[PDB]
This record gives sequence, structure tokens and C-alpha cells, in this order.
Amino acid sequence: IALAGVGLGIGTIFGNLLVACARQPNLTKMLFNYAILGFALTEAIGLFALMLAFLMLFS
Amino acid sequence: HDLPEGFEFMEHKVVNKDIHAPHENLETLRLTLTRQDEFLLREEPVKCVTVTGTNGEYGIYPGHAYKIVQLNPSPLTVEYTDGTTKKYFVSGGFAHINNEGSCDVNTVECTLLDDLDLAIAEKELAAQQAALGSAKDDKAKSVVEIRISVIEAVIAALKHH
Amino acid sequence: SSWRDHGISYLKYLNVCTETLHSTVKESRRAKYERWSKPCYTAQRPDGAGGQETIDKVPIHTKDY
Amino acid sequence: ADRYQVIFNRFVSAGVQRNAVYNIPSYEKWKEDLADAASSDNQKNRYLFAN
Repeated sequence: IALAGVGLGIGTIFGNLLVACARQPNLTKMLFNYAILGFALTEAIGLFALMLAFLMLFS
Repeated sequence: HDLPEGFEFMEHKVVNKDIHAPHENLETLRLTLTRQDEFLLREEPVKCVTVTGTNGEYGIYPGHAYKIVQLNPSPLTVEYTDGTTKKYFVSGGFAHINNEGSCDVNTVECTLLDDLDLAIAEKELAAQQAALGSAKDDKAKSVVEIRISVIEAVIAALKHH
Repeated sequence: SSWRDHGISYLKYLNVCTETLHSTVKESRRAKYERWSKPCYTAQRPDGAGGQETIDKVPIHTKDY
Repeated sequence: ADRYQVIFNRFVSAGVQRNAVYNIPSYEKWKEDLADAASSDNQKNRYLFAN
């Protein structure tokens, strides 16, 4: 269930990304990089839960 | 026959900053206040400027993001770094805020709040209220409402301080 | 507010606000400010006879809005 | 109207008076040009203001 707060979190970042790119097209480089940096700092938490799931599923 | 463009005579162009440029911490804002094609301040360094736009009030300080504001009849405040406040009253216009550290407030009419009087506003408000009932048609009612709103804003500004 | 629904343009709204603001000025400064509103102008087209046929495309005074 | 061109006189000094022109691109096409100023790198002075 923790992934529910992770998958949604990714959508929030990308949702903001599109708006930011619309009003600053030239500065797409910084925005896209920061979006993918955060996506990894939200995927980590997703991996946190997945590890516990596997531990409690395979042990 | 190369018609000199009228803007070319005005060499004081606007300083726009590129997006990628490094940041600069600014301590003053260059304010340019204009009334009916007559400026009262020429790129004056100020600490901050308070302007009442349509959505609400805005306190512009150096480094404020680039924006366009459609002003409404209301007071306008300018606070210098020294610690002195100067208050005008505007009837409308636009305010351009630049991320480079400039703010150009071009209003149709900008007059000192002191120049305004209270009793004059009160009697004018009463006359407009009386004329509102006798409005010829819907357009007259809207016009009177506009006049009443301006007067109420002026009275509120005077009563504030 | 309600003036947009009636077709009144923004510029006319600005003119009315400025005229009202000038009317609210003190007597002394009203000598100057009131000069900045008085619409002393007309619109004319010369006709064959030479008469300057006045046009009614736009109202001149605020009361005509 | 495609454009409105105002032709008036400019007063540089006490005696140097010239003819000056103001062009007012019709809104409909001004919106279109504001589009290029917002997206393409072209028109950099009018990039922030346009945005």
C-alpha cells in the first residue's frame, strides 16, 4: 500500500513539470533533470517498502 | 524615408535578464512611477513598493519574479531603504515587475493621498448614491457603481491613515 | 464589475475613474487635474458642400457611454 | 485592420523637429507574435515580458 503514496508522488512531480515547462520553455534542462532526480528519491521509498514485502513474502 | 521609430528616441530601454544567468542578491528596486505620461520617479531605488491589483495586494521587493499586474483604484505605497514611506493614490493602469530589479507602474492618474480631501469624497458619494436610483438605464447604474467604488476606496485609504 | 456585461470597454472605464478622481481633488489642485479630463474634441468628415459632418462612431463624454 | 500607424512630430531640441511613427500591430496578430516570443529562443529581450 505504501506504493500508493509513491506512484501518486511521481505523478505530482510530473504534473508540476508540465506546468513549469509551459511558462519557461527555454529552461527545460533544469526542470527535467530535477524531475528525474526527485523521481529517484521517491522510488527509493518505494524500494524501501518493496524490500519489506519480499522479506515478509519469502520469509 | 526610414521613418525613425518613436521608441528609438527613448534610449532608456528595459533591462531583461536571461534565464540561465547567475543570481544576484539585490538590496534596492528601481521604481518608475508614471501618471498621464508624466513620471514622478526616475528609476528611484526603493526598499519595497505595495500595489493593490485586481486579485489583491502585492508587496514587491527586489528580485520579485517577472509579472504583469492590472491595478485597480487604490492607494500605492513606496518604502525607501532609509525608512521613509510615500503614499500615492492611483485610479488604474498596469504595473510591470521585472526579475532584474525594476518595477514600472504606469497609471492613468497618480496623485498624492494628501492632495485628496475627505468631505469632498463624502458629498460626491452621496450625490452618486442619489443619482444611482435615478439611473437612466443599466449602463448608468454600472457607471455610478464604478464612481461609488472609487470614492469608497479613496475614503477607506484616507481613514486608514 | 457589471460594466463589462454592457459592452463598455476598459478604456472608457479608465476615463470614468480618472474623471471621478479629478472631481474628488481639492479646489486648488483641481485647477490642474480637472484640465486633464475635459473632453474638448469632436470627430468630423468634410462633405461635398464643405460642411464638417460630425460622426457618432464613439461617444465623447462619459455620460454618453 | 492589419495595423494602426500614428504619424506625429517629435521635438528633440528647440529647433530640431522630426517626424515620428508609432505602429500598433492589431491584437489578433500581436497575440500570434507573443507566441513566438514565449517559445522560440528568437526574441530574447521580449522573452520574459512575453511570458
